[PDB]
Amino acid sequence: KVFGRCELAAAMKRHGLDNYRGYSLGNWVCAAKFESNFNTQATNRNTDGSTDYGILQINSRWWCNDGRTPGSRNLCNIPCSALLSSDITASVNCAKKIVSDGNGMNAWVAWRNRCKGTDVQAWIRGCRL
Ligand SMILES: [Cl-]
Ligand SMILES: [Cl-]
Ligand SMILES: [Cl-]
Ligand SMILES: [Cl-]
Ligand code: NA
Repeated sequence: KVFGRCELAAAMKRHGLDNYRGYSLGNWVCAAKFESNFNTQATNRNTDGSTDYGILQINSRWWCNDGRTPGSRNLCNIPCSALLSSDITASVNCAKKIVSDGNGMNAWVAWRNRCKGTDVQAWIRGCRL
């Protein structure tokens, strides 16, 4: 599913991301826009042989099992395919784990490079929340 911006904002809000670890909902919508272009189906292979999955481009090195990243972890206890569903529950739950892991939203390269320190409330402008 390719979410709309406010559609995704609503879904992320209902699933508990707004202010989660102190990151306002705009940070999450911004990260999703630049990670996946709001596309739950997005996959992107990494040099190390892991892959990033879903709206928030969660990596198989640590977080989900894809069956082809040897010596990786599955800290979210999910198949990576779970992160590709139109239903973002798995992605959000896994994102909560990631952002709790010491490194905050710096875990997402697109958030660090395109959202951190910017006016992220813009991403939830106009939405009925
Ligand atoms: Cl915000
Ligand atoms: Cl699995
Ligand atoms: Cl959803
Ligand atoms: Cl933090
Ligand atoms: Na893994």
